[PDB]
Amino acid sequence: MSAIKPDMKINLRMEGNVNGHHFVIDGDGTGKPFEGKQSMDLEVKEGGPLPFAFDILTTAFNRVFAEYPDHIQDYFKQSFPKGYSWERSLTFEDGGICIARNDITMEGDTFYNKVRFHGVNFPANGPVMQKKTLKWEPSTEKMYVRDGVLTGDITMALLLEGNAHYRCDSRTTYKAKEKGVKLPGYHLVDHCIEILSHDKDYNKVKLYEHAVAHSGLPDN
Amino acid sequence: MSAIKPDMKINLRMEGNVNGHHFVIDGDGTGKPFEGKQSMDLEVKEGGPLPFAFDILTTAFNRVFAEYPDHIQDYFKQSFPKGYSWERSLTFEDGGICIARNDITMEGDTFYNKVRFHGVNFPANGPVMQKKTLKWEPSTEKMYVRDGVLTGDITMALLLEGNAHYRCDSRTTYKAKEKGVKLPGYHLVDHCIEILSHDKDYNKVKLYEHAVAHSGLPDN
Amino acid sequence: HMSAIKPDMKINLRMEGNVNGHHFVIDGDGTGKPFEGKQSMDLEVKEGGPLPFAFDILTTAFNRVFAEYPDHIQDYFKQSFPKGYSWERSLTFEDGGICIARNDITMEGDTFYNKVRFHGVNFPANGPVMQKKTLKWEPSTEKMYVRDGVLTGDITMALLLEGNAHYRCDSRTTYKAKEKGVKLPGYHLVDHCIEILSHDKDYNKVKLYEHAVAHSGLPDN
Amino acid sequence: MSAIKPDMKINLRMEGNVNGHHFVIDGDGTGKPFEGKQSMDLEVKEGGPLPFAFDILTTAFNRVFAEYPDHIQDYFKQSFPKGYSWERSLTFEDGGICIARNDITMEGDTFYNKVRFHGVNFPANGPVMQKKTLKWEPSTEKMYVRDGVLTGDITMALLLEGNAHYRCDSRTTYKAKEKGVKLPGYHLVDHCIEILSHDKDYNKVKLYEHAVAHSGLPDN
Ligand SMILES: O=S([O-])[O-]
Ligand SMILES: O=S([O-])[O-]
Ligand SMILES: O=S([O-])[O-]
Ligand SMILES: O=S([O-])[O-]
Repeated sequence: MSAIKPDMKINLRMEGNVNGHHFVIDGDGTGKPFEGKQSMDLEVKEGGPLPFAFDILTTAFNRVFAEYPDHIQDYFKQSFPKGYSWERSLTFEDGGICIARNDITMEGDTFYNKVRFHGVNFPANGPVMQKKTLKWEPSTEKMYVRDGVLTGDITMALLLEGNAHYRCDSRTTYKAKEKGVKLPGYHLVDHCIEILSHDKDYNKVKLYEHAVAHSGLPDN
Repeated sequence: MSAIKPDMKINLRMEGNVNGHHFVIDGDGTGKPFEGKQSMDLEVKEGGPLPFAFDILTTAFNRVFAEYPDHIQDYFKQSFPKGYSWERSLTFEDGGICIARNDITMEGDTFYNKVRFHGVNFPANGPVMQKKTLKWEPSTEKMYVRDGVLTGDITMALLLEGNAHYRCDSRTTYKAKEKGVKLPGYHLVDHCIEILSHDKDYNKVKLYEHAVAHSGLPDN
Repeated sequence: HMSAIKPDMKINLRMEGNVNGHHFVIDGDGTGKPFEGKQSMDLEVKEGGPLPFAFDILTTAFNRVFAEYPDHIQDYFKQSFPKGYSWERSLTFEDGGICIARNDITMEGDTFYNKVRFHGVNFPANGPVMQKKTLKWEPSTEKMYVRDGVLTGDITMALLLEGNAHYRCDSRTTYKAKEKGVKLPGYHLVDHCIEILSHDKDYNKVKLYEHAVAHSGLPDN
Repeated sequence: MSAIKPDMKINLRMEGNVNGHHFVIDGDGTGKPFEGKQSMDLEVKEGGPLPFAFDILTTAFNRVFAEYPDHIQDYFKQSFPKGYSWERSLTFEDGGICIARNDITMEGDTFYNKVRFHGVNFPANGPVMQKKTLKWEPSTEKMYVRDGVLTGDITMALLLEGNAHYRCDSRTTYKAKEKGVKLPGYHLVDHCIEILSHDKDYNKVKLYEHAVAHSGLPDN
């Protein structure tokens, strides 16, 4: 009491537009906030089949699901029950640019996610519009405070078919709903994200993430 | 050929969300497509007073309004009567990122503009959230083709209080609705945009743009 | 004060640099008309020739004194003389190539002297620079403004490539007068066009030309 | 008969120019390649006292010093005895940009390093020219292949006095001298780097780095 339980449910609704293509996607899942693990079943409700790589959406589908050790302030679990919100930009190396936001709330044992995602300027023959991506490689998010706001920057990479990589820089700004939530010091958060399964058109996808916060070398 | 008249009316509808603040803005104006001039009266219908600098929105409020000389293919006038659409990213120097789009159609003597605008990651004490902007400086858009699509990049700058400047890079991708509209060669488009007047909170704004296409030195 | 800049000036230039780990030295001798914003220069690779990279990436490094300034815009560059000024520049190419360059500019009599350095890193082996697939810079427009108390010019640039694709490069130059008391200009634009008029097969010898004109943008330009 | 020995020496010379200020700096160190730990004593031979934050130079003062696990190809240890070279760009958030190069060779138990470092466009009032930096935060370098070349991208941050942070993006390209050195798959390398001690003007500096390669979650 102690808002967050060892096992939580996850309800998510994303709406968005990439390349002028509108879509709506519902998510239903479960996770273990204290182990930093979560899974979700996603369903394209409108806009299917998506004309673009589903992978660009997957980080938009909650840093509550991250294992924080005792020596690092856990801004995210501290933000409940009132919750918090985040904004993000994704800057892909070929000019594709996405913005996204999620307003995260909690009712009982369930997190609710209102997610918006917009992508512009993706080249027609790029790996995104040609759906040539395989997965995100595991990443490390750098967490720091800027102008009063917890900020996470990430150098990300999509593995492509033919074993090339496709670079994307992510900046996320995280804001507790409640006044006064103490900001953490600089720290790192390892991520790995995986589409465990999906149908042909990616109208149905099962997503998994694992995340662990740490202080970097040599204290990790 | 185009059915674009020397004098046209402009109907505009924008919806958007900056920093989590949703808004709706209507525009009604008139322009001279062949003189590359237009003006518009904008009214904030929802979300007023805006908590952010109105200037960030104004380039989203149609390159049909640009004087094109004979020796340069005019992709925009050649796109009608069927019309065209664009997507844009605005990358501000302090991490603020916006995306925008506009679907442009024509019915008789009126252009219709369905515009969307999203902005994320603006710092609380930056010139945008603190409304320290004065105007966009006159600019020059660099037009070229990339992956089969007409693309415009601009080095933009907002004049700020005290005559400092706040930099923003714009990339716009332009796509004619009808197939096989001939793409132009590399060229430049000069722009100047100005808020001619506005009320205290910028719920009401009169906007003007002048744009002229040219080939650069030594010609221009 | 009187600039001591004549309508017809000589240009002496010395570049040294390193791109992709390849060292080079290039000399330049040219002439120009500061008030007309036009200049031409004959360049000769003295060391490291033949260059294994596109000569074009070097050409903007080969002096905003050579820009026609109208009377209503403060001319920081001509006012920097006789003492002179220096600039530093970053070039950020869309495929990861990054160059930095500097020029220290002085004047003796009818001649500008230029000590130029140029370093480029992270150009991919099969990109248009290492493969020498560039044709020219397209005409550009430099945005001039005071940033952190220093006149700065930002530019969206584009190299035409063979196959008529374009290759994007963003430029930022910082310009600093050597002498105190040089008035800073308000925001303005400088149109450029730069052209290799001729070259020998390996670009060991190159004739370069530039035309530049400052203006206030629309609606009065 | 291995080229890499458990305890090795490091001889280094850097020459460079930041904001027009020329400098020469010699380094003499020792390290343990297999444990990814090294220390070096640096001495400014020319250009002291440096007018800029010594911290911008420290990553330029060899990925052979990284603990590589068996399941990740170790490109750097495989590059000896002949050696390898790297080029780097450092893009700071306020427009300061640096490039650096190191040509690394080996004789007996000693690595030799020919290092060059050039920085431009640092603002006079910024934390580099004001010497307001305290340290690099621990980081994670993302290693991947692009156009045949091992490439490392890093989201870096300098902690500043007052506990603000100053962001810098690093790209390094690494090239074995010898033909036929096998490229590794995608992986991460954790770093931490620390000035253990220095005299008042940073004419003398003792530097330490620890680095460890890993596969990220869930392995790590
Ligand atoms: O937790 S990872 O295997 O997507
Ligand atoms: O089109 S300009 O005169 O604001
Ligand atoms: O005057 S320009 O075509 O070098
Ligand atoms: O080199 S590490 O101990 O910050």
